[PDB]
Amino acid sequence: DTGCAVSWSGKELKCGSGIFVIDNVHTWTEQYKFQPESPARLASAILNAHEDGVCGIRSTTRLENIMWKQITNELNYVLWEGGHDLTVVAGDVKGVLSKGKRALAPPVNDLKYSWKTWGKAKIFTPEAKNSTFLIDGPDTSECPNERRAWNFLEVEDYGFGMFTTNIWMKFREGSSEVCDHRLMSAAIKDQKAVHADMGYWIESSKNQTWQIEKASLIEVKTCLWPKTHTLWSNGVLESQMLIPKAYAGPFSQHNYRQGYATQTVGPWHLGKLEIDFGECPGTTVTIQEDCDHRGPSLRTTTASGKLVTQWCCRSCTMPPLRFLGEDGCWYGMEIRPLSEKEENMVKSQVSA
Amino acid sequence: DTGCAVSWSGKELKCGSGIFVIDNVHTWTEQYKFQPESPARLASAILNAHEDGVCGIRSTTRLENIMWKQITNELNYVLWEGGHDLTVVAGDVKGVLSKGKRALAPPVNDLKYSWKTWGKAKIFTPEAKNSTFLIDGPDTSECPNERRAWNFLEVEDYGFGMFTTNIWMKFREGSSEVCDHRLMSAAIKDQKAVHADMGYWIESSKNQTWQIEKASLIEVKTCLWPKTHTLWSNGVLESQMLIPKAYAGPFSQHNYRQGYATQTVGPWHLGKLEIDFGECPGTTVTIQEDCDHRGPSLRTTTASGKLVTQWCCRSCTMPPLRFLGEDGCWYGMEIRPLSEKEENMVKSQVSA
Amino acid sequence: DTGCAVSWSGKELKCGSGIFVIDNVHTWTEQYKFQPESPARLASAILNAHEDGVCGIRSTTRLENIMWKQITNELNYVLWEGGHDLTVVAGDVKGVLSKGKRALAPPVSTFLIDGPDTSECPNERRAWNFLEVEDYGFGMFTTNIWMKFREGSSEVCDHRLMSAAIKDQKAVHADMGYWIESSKNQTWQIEKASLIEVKTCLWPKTHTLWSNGVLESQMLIPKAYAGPFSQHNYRQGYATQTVGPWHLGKLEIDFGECPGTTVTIQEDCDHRGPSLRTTTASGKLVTQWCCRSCTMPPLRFLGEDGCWYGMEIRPLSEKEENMVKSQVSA
Amino acid sequence: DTGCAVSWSGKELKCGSGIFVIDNVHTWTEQYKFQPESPARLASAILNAHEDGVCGIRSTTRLENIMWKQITNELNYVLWEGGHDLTVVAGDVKGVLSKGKRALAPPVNDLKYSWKTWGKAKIFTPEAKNSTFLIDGPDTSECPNERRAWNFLEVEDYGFGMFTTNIWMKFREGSSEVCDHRLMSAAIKDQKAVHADMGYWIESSKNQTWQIEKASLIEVKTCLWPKTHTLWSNGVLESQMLIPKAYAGPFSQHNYRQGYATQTVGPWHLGKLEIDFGECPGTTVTIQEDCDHRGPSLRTTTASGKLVTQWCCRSCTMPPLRFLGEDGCWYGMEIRPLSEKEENMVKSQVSA
Amino acid sequence: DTGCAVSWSGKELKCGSGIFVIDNVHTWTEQYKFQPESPARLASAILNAHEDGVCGIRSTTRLENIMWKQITNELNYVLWEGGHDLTVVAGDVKGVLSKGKRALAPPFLIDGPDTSECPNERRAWNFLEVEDYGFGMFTTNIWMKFREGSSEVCDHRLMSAAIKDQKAVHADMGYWIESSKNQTWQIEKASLIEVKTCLWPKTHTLWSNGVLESQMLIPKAYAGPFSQHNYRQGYATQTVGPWHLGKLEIDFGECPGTTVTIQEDCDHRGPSLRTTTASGKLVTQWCCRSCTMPPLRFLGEDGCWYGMEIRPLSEKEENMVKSQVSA
Amino acid sequence: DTGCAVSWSGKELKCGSGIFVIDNVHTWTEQYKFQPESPARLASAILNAHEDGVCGIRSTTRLENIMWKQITNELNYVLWEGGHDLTVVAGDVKGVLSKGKRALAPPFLIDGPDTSECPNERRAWNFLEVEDYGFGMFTTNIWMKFREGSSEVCDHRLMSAAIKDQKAVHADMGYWIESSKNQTWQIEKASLIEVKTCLWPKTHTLWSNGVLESQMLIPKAYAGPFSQHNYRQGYATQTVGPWHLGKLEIDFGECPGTTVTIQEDCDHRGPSLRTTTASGKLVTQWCCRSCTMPPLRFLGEDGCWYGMEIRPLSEKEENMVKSQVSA
Repeated sequence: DTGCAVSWSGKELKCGSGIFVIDNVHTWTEQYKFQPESPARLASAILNAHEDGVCGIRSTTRLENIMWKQITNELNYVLWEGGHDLTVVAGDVKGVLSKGKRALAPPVNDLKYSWKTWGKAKIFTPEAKNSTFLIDGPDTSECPNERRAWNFLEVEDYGFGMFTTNIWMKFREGSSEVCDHRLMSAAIKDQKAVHADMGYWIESSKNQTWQIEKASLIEVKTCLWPKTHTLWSNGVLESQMLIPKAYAGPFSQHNYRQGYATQTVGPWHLGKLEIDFGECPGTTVTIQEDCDHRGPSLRTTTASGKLVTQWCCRSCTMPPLRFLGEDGCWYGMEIRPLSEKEENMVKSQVSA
Repeated sequence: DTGCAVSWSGKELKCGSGIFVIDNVHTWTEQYKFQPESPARLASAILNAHEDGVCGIRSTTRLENIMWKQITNELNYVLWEGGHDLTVVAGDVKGVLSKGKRALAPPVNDLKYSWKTWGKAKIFTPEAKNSTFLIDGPDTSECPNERRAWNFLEVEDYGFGMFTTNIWMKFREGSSEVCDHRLMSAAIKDQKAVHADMGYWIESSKNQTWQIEKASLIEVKTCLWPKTHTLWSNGVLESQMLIPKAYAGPFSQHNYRQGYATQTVGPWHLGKLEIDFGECPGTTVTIQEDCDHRGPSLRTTTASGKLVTQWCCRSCTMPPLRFLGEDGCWYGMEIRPLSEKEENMVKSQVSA
Repeated sequence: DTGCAVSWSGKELKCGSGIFVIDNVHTWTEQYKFQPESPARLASAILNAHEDGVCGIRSTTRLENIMWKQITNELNYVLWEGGHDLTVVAGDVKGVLSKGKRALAPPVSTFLIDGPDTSECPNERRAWNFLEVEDYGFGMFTTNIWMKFREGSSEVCDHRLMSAAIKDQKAVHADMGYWIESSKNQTWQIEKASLIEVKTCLWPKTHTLWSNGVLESQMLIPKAYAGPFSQHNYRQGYATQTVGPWHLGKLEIDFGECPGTTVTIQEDCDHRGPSLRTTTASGKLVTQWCCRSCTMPPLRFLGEDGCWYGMEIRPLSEKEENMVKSQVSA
Repeated sequence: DTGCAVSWSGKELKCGSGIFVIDNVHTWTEQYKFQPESPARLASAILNAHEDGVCGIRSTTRLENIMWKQITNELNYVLWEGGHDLTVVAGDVKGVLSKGKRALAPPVNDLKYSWKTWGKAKIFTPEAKNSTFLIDGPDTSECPNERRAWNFLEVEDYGFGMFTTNIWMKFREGSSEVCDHRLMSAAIKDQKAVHADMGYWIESSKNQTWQIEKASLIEVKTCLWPKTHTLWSNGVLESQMLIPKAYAGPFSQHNYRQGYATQTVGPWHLGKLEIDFGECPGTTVTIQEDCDHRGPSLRTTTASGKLVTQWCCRSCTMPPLRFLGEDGCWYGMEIRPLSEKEENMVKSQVSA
Repeated sequence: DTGCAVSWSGKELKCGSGIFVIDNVHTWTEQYKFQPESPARLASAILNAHEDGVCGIRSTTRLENIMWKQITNELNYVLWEGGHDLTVVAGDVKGVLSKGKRALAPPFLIDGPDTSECPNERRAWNFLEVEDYGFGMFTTNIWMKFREGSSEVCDHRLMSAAIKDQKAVHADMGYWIESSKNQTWQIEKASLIEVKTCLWPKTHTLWSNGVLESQMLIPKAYAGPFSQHNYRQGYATQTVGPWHLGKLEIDFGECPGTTVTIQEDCDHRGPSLRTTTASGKLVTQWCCRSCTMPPLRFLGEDGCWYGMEIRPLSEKEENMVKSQVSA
Repeated sequence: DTGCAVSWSGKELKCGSGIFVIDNVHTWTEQYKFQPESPARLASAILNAHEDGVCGIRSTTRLENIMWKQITNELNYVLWEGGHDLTVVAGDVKGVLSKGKRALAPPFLIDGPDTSECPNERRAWNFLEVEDYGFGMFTTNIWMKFREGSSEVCDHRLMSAAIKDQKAVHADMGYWIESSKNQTWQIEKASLIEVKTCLWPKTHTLWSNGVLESQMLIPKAYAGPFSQHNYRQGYATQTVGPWHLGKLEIDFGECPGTTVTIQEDCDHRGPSLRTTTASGKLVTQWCCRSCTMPPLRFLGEDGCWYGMEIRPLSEKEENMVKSQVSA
């Protein structure tokens, strides 16, 4: 990547060729766009899956959800043109991007269509009912996660441009639990590391030791971070990774904070998050040994709206771990309350 | 690092904030310039080490030898005006930057000198006093490597500018065999990784498999690559690293090529190197199972100057491993000669 | 122009001032908009043209069709106010931008703007190539072009919209809908082409590199389809593709093999003939083709309905009676 | 060339991919620098040519004269240490880059040397012995242009960088009178054309007609402009090219002006030039039918300093053609003075 | 600000670290964009001001007006959801940004033509200030907030000033005042996209001592720098200039076909007059008492105007276009 | 100036046209160099000046002493060419570039120590002036000439001053004064490669109104800007600071291994003292009467000093290191 850049301190201007790992969470421009295979191939794959027994699709990233919500009308029109009963319904992402257990195989015997691009102001075919293919949406029991397709698309090549850039997708050749590696990055220089993809930005630095310092999560995935794109992958213990392994956290020793264990019962149900180390406004945390053990992460403000003032921690390190959700301010699993009572506050909706 | 860059394919232009890992072997500008502590501190440390029993100094990087060569005169002037019976001789680096077994400790009660910076009107002291403190040079027996200092400097901040930038060094608090981590970097994005350094530039890519593809070494160090700056460093066998662990090769699985093992007896005595996979001009390599076992690396040109045309490997992979130096073109340990009486060829001077 | 650019190899970053010929087929932004003179002058012009025999017009560029589609509504209110009994009918483009033999004049029972081939309004009574640029807005996030009437009849494409550049070992003949690339690998020959449309006007020779000693029976893109009159518009072993898949509209000329197909060089093959698709009407892929005296990799057209080969490549393990041939005038 | 550029009017910004032709004549600092093959090969070629009769070298561009002047010392070193006697002297350039009739073929053997680069192992080489190989210099008669090499180098590839980039040269395989096509450019957009070069920048434009409007020469070559890099090269008469064919003028109809013809006897002996269409300071030109015929170009000011004020042209069109050299302001071949006569004023030394 | 720049002469490319003052008046694109605080607070504040006895607000800069026009619909929607009887109308601006006398407090015609139903004495003005700057390259966002107190001074986080060799400039989001030294330090040109009425802060002013509020060409009332660079030889303050136009372009020169001569007997100082009469007759002979050439030349939507000292000698005051502002 | 630059926060990249004030103390390139008017003219000026009764000159800028040392030998050779009984030596200056009370009229010790044979009372000073710049990227020349008359003001063609948002700067080729706002405008840093004595012109000074000469942290006598940005809370003018060092570095922090506390029963205001004794022992306890933290600190060549308002607590001032200027 030929170009120029200024250092972190602003004292240098170095030009050359190498690898530039850019923040795509605070993206300076318009976001990437996912473009699918074709109206004919996707319809054939969906029809074959419905023949097999798959009742829907569960997305992997928010960009894929945008693509699915975008191509739904054309998919429905293509399905209606074949004179067979099936309806595709596209929902919204609410919380953690859950995972299915099925997949869409590359369809042989492609259907009949005349176009290869997307979008020509089609007609809204009336819902034929009696057969639906739910995409995303709320967690129901008629189409559980055990019969949904998940993690079957992958990058085939990037596009061109400066503001609007397209990414072209295609089906996978197998079933994998690992995240798509062509959307991910990792970099280290001097005393600053980073793990980045389209929806994660985990920043790490050295101050007498290497540990995580920031994390901006505009989505919560469930696939695995590939180890080919991970710094310092040796000797990693799964009980030490701050961002859990189950939520696409790097299998790295840069993903670590001293005094804290894995945050499995954090406020992951929010979706967008902001991991930072500090104190929520109006609260004080003190390290005292006469404290309770770990438990679900709690919000500083009760459902009524009263702010709890005093919190105590047993063996963590200041400043305390703090999550910035949309509704309020949360603490980690090691920071317990002593001002108010635990039974009268909001805890993490995630299952223990 | 805030800046802009044009991607590898040259069809995009992305601007933002992140980490830009730049090739420093091909600088585009002037090289970095090491700047030592002070004429008073260095002379005191050298005198204390000489009293303790340290005989000389071995450079860790080719950028440190230049600093020693430019500060030798001021060191000698300080020692002479302090009335001390010692002289400092600065040699040159030829071959591998060998490893010493001692270090210079930080000094207390520094010497006396006029200024703090480097460069003032001085005089040339006579080469005398019958006591020499050798810096680098050829391998001798009056000053063996068992009594030499090595790896006792580290970065404490950077300079400013675009063409010429200074790096200010200090003294290590302890002793370590690991390379200084403030001069190193590593990055990965999409399907291209890199392990950069002041004199190392290892490139890797994915074509059905992650394996090394290029390496430009303008020096051959002997410290260890820190594992905090390594990608994919789990499940690594030391028998498979193409660049050996003893020559500051990354402890990674991107440091790997299929069909080859660790190249312990390569042409490392050259210094400058260019590792790439291909054919030396005018030769050919073919797969045969009657070939003999791997041995020391051999050159395609004999001592007289004639060319060897027929080569064969046992179970290697094509294209073959090829070392390029100032002498000529070399092959890896697996490729063997088939036409020119191996007992009459130039072999690597690395101890077997 | 003044700015910086990273070279093709990506090893240099050169800044300065000069001329920067940019790909406009892949715009990096939104496409240009043609802005006509005024709602009243066009109505008078079309009324006068209909008075003396002109029954319709043909667009010269795909942008002019968009302009006409946008403007037809306002050109009618007035055209039915004044009491004149005439209504202009719009239309779309499918295939090549065919040629006309008439032209509108500056101002002092239907009119068809583009459409399919109809005997009611033949092309010989249709205006064509009468609009030209008067200035630009050439920037980011929005662009507009102001058009005006042409004075005399001409068969030459409007030169304000065209470009051409050569540096080192790479040439290019750019346009609003054309992008022809040339390169030197032991010789100068065409390398790529990205036709987002197909025109019928002539490429002006003021915007052409290497215009001397050119034979019309060697130009890969025929001069009847706005192909440059250049020796960079040439591939070794091939002649002018007078009969190709031009009926598609969008094309992409490149050299290679369509997936699941192989081409060899044997002399026991049928002679040069119309271009054929790789899939029959049923949809069965043909996997054996041969060429008489062509060169590899073979010429290949990539339309929206499949993959095609040039006139110099014919099938051997299949009969052309069951193949789809190019629907152009042979 | 992916990048961004500000439009001619300065009110717009456009980014994209294409070809960016840069003015190398007025470009702040020098942007390109020639690099020869190797000290051994050039000396061997010089000996092989001297063994056949070639007694010198003429430069094709002014960026090659600098290279010769900067490498004329290691050549002497190699020749002296080889044992044979031959001295190489590198002169300067005056006026037009005249044309030679010989060339240097690539050597079949080579002379022994221990360096593949330039800038080492030189003392003074105090050996001439009247065996001189004159490079450039003045027009002498001991070694005339009939026995002197010219136009034997061509570009191998370009270097890397941002401000100064190396161009790697090599020996041509066959003789040719055409300039090296790999250093040239040409571009047209809307109504602005240009024919660029390393020392040429010829501009054209349309105002009711396509004709030349401005030229800027920092050297006067004598090779031929290749027609592969020439816009509108059909139906061209050699009698109307404003810049003659013998001086590397494009064989184009953009190299044209109304009312003028080829300027074969213009002030081409000055070297640098600035062709413009206007009036020299304080001078008047009119069109008269009784003016004399064509004639050589003349300066406005006599050697004493007498500024002629009355001029006339028989068929030219205003503004008149003028040359802005170092000494003063000149006119074209079709402008004659009404005052004085062509007997007490300076003509152009170029003549037939 | 680390970066590179090419000098005025065009011959030098100097790179370094320091402060880069950039012309926001003449830009490639829209360089900044105001961003309000929140639709909730911005409705409670408006409601509380309504029961406080105000009937609208006057914009301070031509970006605050755009922000109000862009968020007025959401403000109306929130207020209507709150169950109230208030309706906010986001009007336009006609020339000068006249100042209000009230303010909005932290926890309804906006702009528009002057109406006696809602006078300026019962209206708010200059209550928004910068909180932070956004990231980006072309569309940087600026975050607004409320002021605890009240002041007549402009917001100082949107203003600049610079001097180097002999070239000064006083710049902000809508002003670009230039100066230079030609045997004297005096103004050279200006480019006012808008016309404000707040005070230019003295912390962002060069050469702020020994300044009399009768020689500044741009008056103290219209946000003119309190500087000696805001000065021209022979002139005085242009309090009755064509400030009603809005956009302006101050320059020194001669409009086509006109001539100014210096005589003592000429008419005394008065309001500005346009070069063309109401019908369109072009006056081609003017005069001045003690002016220095080139004369004050305002350029806007009306073609040309002249300063308060360039009077017509071949024309009478009976039929001329005069400056709208009254003294 | 046209180019691009990243902001101080490093989160935005702005391009456009304006004025770029670049730090020249940290040049990013080679240092500037002066060029004399004419080798022959200087000799005639020296001849008729020493005939007029001046015993040399005093350099005002460290970039002028370089030129004098460069051309002293050629000037002396020119003097000898005519057989003139005069000798010139170009010495070195360390510390303050003290002021001379004479001038060098257009058509003999240079610098050095405080020689009693040629006092500053009859030595020329401040008689050059820039007339052109030229071109160049890695190296640029400066063409100097002679000044027409007496003037105790530094040459203004070498200076700069800029402000933007909440960060000002006062710069020339030997000074780099930085200012900022954190609840108030006060000086935060300073880089002095030299110590001059001419006056900073007020044409290149931000916020020059209502300035008391006793509050300027960098005194008026040492080319301190006549500005309210040249001010720190809780201090006064540092007239007796360590100005003899030559190169200084004004910063607000703590010298290594030392502490400061605020106590009411503290000594009065006097000369500056170093953290190390005359022998080398370190003082680790200081107190101030009314200072604000962090304390003033001059990071000089030979150590780490404190301001005139800071007094030791665990050491006696009778035997310490004390400033050598007007003590």
